[PDB]
Amino acid sequence: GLMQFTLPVRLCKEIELFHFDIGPFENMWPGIFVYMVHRSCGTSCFELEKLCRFIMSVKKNYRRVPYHNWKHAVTVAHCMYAILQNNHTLFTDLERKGLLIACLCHDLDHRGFSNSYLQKFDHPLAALYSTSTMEQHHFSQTVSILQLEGHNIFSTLSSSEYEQVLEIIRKAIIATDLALYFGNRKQLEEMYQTGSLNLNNQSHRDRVIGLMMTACDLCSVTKLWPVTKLTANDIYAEFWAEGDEMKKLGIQPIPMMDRDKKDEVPQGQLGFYNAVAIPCYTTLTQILPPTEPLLKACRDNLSQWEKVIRGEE
Ligand SMILES: Cn1cc(-c2ccccc2)nc1CCc1cccc2nccnc12
Ligand SMILES: [Mg+2]
Ligand SMILES: [Zn+2]
Repeated sequence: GLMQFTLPVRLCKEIELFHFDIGPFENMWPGIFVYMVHRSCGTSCFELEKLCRFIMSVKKNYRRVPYHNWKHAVTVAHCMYAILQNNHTLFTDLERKGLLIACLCHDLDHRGFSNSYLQKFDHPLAALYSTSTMEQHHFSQTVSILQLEGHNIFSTLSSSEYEQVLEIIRKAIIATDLALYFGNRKQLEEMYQTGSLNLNNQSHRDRVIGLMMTACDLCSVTKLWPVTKLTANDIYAEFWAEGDEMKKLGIQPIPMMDRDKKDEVPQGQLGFYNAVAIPCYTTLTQILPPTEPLLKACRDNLSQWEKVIRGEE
């Protein structure tokens, strides 16, 4: 009850900033998450024993893959913490509760393979979930862990509040399917520009939370350059292993997943910044002005990839 989590001074200050990196000490990440819940939600949001048990069962259900691992889960939750703390009064009590949990759980039991590889392999999950295959699985794994004995962190909510928080989590996790991002952002662009965007409209709040989820999920592009650049190594280590597995099924992978085309990474990064990342943070900044530092950091990193192409690094 009177038991706050506290961080060393450097972490206490830098965790408030969008570009914070959670460090290489895996044993500090649970404490960092509980710290973020306590400040963004409250010390009363969750029973500490139940929250601690939930966190450790979530950790156990992330795999030892290069990128889609427990460090990614906590990194994506931190970017959501920074958005929530910079937009104090815009979000409901249930949204605060649901969204950090959603971020921690959003890639549960990821195998390091895309939806497209599961469909080509004919994985059983591709028959159970025909679209957003991995994301339906991540939500299914989240409900499983919530139903373990002593893992119900939402136990104090009414039956209808419980259904509402699980619906926030489900939509927030499905929104992390990048295939769905393009259309969501275009609709938000039109709504903002014609002045029809209304944050009391539930279907509009859903779209804005979906964009927050894309923004948090892609947040490696908003870090200091050395973090951005070293995270890109882990991203491609997964993609290139998927490309190898495409070659084993007798399918030429796309260049993004073919280790033989490593030389083209710098130009592939430019495409990605221009087609996905910069548009994401641009629309997010229009809707939520205090998220502008994410956009500024993304533009700084585009400029670094442009230097790499010019042979200036
Ligand atoms: C599009 N695209 C193409 C290529 C490419 C590379 C090599 C040869 C040919 C094409 N790389 C990307 C972006 C990779 C990428 C994908 C998803 C999330 C990412 N989040 C951060 C940084 N990158 C991310
Ligand atoms: Mg994912
Ligand atoms: Zn993710």
